[PDB]
Amino acid sequence: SWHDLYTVLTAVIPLYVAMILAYGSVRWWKIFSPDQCSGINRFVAIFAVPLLSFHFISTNNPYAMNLRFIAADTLQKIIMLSLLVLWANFTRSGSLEWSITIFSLSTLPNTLVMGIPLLIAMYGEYSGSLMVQIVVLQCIIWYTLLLFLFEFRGAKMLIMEQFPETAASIVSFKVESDVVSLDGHDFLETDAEIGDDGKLHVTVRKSKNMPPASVMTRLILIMVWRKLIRNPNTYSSLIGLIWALVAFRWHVAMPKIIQQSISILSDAGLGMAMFSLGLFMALQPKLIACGNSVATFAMAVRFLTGPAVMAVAAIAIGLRGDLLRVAIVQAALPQGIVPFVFAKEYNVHPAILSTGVIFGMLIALPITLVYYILLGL
Amino acid sequence: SWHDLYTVLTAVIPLYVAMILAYGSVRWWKIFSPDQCSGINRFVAIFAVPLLSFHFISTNNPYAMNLRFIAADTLQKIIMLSLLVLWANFTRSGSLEWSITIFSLSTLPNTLVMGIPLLIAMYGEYSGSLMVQIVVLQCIIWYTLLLFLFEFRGAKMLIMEQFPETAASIVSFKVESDVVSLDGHDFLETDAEIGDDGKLHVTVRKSKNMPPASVMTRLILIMVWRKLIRNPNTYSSLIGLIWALVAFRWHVAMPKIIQQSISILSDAGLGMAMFSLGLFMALQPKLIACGNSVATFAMAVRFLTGPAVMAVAAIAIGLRGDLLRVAIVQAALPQGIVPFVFAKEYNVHPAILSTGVIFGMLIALPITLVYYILLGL
Ligand SMILES: O=C(O)c1ccccc1C(=O)Nc1cccc2ccccc12
Ligand SMILES: O=C(O)c1ccccc1C(=O)Nc1cccc2ccccc12
Repeated sequence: SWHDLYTVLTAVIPLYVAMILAYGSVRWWKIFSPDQCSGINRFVAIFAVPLLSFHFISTNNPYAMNLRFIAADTLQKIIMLSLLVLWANFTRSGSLEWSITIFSLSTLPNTLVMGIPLLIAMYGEYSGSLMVQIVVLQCIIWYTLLLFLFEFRGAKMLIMEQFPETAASIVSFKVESDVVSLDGHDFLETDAEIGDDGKLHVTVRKSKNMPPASVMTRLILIMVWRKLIRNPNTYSSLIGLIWALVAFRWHVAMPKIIQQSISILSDAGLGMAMFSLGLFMALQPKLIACGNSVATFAMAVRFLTGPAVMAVAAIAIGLRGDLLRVAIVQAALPQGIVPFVFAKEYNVHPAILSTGVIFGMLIALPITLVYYILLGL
Repeated sequence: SWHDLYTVLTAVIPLYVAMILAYGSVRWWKIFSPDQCSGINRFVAIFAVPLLSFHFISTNNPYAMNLRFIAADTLQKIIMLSLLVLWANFTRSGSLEWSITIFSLSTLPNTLVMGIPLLIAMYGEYSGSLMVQIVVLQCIIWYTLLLFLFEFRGAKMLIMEQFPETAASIVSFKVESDVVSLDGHDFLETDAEIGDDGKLHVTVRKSKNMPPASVMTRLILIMVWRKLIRNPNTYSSLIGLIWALVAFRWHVAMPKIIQQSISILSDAGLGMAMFSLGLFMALQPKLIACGNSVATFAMAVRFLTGPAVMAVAAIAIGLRGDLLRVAIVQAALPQGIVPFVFAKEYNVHPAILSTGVIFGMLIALPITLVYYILLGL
C-alpha cells in the first residue's frame, strides 16, 4: 500500500531532516566549531537521552511484559554467544575482540531513539511497548555484560603486562578509589607485597597462567561497580524501573510540577539526538571508514545475520503472526550508539561500529522498508 | 486564593528548575566548559528560539488582533520617547546612549520565552494570544527601531572621527559588500574623492555639523538592510507572518511531514532557552554587576516606571477590566534578551541590561506575584 509507506515516511523523515540540518550546519554553512559540537553532544548524552529513557521506562508497566518476546531476544544472544565461544576456543583464528564486535554488530541495534517511532509507525503502539521492554533488557543486562567483557579484557591485559610469570601466585587485589576504569588511558602502577603466608598481594594504583578465578571475579566486580555508578543511563534505568514498579503496584501518580520539570527537558530528546547524530556524521572525514570489503562484511552481518538468527530463534520459541515480523524488523535496525561509545572508550574496532551507526542510519530506510514489504506479503 | 498561586508556581517552577540545573552544571558539578556553553547557547539562538517564534507567530491569526491593546503598547513607547527626546535635547545632562538604555529597560521585557506561559497561567489562553501580538510588534517594529538607533549612533561616531570638518560637504556614501555593521569591531577605512562638481564622495570600506539628512538616511538604510537579512529572527517573523496571512485567508493547512519536521526542533525551545539563561547566569562573575545604587535604579525603573507608564497609557486609551491587568503585569516582566544582545554588540551599558535580564528573572516571581495579588483585589 502507499498510505502505509507515506505514514512511515512521515514518521521517519523529520529525524533525517534534523540529522541533515546538523550535517549542513557543520559541513556546508559552517555554523558550529568542533568544540561547540562537542558541547552539544555532551549535553545530549548527559541530559537529553537519559531523560528520554526515564520518560519511556517510567511509563511502561513492568508487570505486563511479554515473556516469549523476551525469551526470543535472549535466545538470539545465547545462540550467538554459544557460536562465538565455540569458534574462539576451538578455532585458532578466534579472538575475544572479534567476538565482542560481532556480538555487538549482530545483537545490539539503535532501539531507543529511532526504533520506537519507526516501529510504532509500522505496526502500532503495542510495538512501542515491546521496544520499550527490549530497551530495558539492553540497558540492564546486555550493556552490563558488555562492561564485564571490556573490563575482563582490560584486566587480562594489565595482568599479562605486569606479571607475566607471577600471575598464578597473586591472591588479593586492592584498587584505590582514584582509579575508575582499565581502558589503558591512565598510568596504572602495580605494587606487589609478600605476605607472612608467602603469597603475593597486589595494589593497582593510579600514577600464560591467570590468577585464580576468585580474585579475578572480585577485581572485575569492583571495577564494574565503580563505572556503573558514574553512568547517567544506570540511574535513569534503575530509578525509572523502581518508580514504575511502585506506581503500577499502588497506582501512585507523580505531582504535576515534578512531571513538568522532567518533561521540559525530555521534550528536546529525540530532536537533539538526531542533531547529535548529524554532528557525528559531519565530524568524521569519510562516510565509509573501514573500507569496501570490511564495510560490506559489517553491513552484511548487521542486516542479514541478525535478522536470520532472530528468525531461527523466534521460530524455535514459537513466535508467529505479527510478533515475528516485529522481532525480525527490530533485528534489522541500524547499530546502536552505546556499543559504539564503548568501542571508542576501549578502542576495539571502533571504525566498524562507526560505519554501522552512521551508514546504517543512512541506508536503513530502504533496507527496513524492503524487510517490511517482503514480510508483509 | 491558594489554587491560583499553586497553578502559577506549577507553570513557572520547571523553567527555574532548568535554569538552576544549567547553573549547577556549570558552577557546582562543572559538567560544561565555556566553549561547550557557547556551543549550546549558539545552538539555542540560531535554531531553538527562532523556530519557537515561527511556531507561535505562524499559528496566531493576524486578522483578529486587538487594536486597543496594540495602541496602548504603542502609546507607552511614544510617551517614553517623547519624554526622552525632551530631556536629551533641552537638558545638558541628556544623552542618546542613556535614552536608548532607559527605553529598553522601561519598554522591552522578556515576552516570548517566559511571558507567554506565565500570562497563560495567570489569566488564560487569550492572554497568550495578546502576548503573541506583543511579540510580533516587538520583533517587526521596535527591534528594527533599536537597530536604526544603534546604526545611527555608529554612523555618527564614524563620521565625527573621520571627517571633523568636511562632514558638511559629503553628499554620497558607498559601502562595499564586505562591510556588514558599524559596531566598531572592524577596521573601516574611509576614502574621499573630489568629483567634477567640486563636492566630496566617500567610500567606507573594510580594511560639529552633520552631512545632509538625505545621505545619512541612505547610509543608515543600507546598513540596516545588510544586518536585517542575516538575522534568523527576521526570517522567522516574516515567513511566519506571511504564512499566517495566507493560511487564515485561504484556510490552507501545512502538510503533516513539514509540520513534524518543524516541531521536532521547536519542542526543545523553551527548555533550551531556560538552560541557556542558566548558563549565562553561571558564566558571569557576580550576580550583581553594576553596583548597589545603579542596580537599585535599574530595578526600580524596570519594575515601577514601566508599569506606571503603562497604567497611564492604558487609562488614557480606555483599557479596563482584565486587559488593563494583563498590560500592567506584562509591563512588570523582566527585561528582554534581544536588547541585551544589542547592548553586548554595541557596548552601550551592557552591565545594566545583564543585571536586568538575570537578576530580574530571579526576582520576577515575587514581584510579579505581588502585582498579581494587588491588582486582583
Ligand atoms: O545505544 C542506544 O542507541 C540505546 C539503546 C537503548 C537504550 C539507550 C540507548 C542509548 O543510550 N543511546 C544514546 C546514548 C548516548 C548518546 C546518544 C546519542 C544519540 C542517540 C542515542 C544515544
Ligand atoms: O528578547 C526576547 O526575549 C524576545 C522577545 C520577543 C521575541 C523574541 C525574543 C528573543 O529573540 N529572545 C531570545 C533571543 C536569543 C536568545 C534567547 C535565549 C533565551 C531566551 C530568549 C532568547
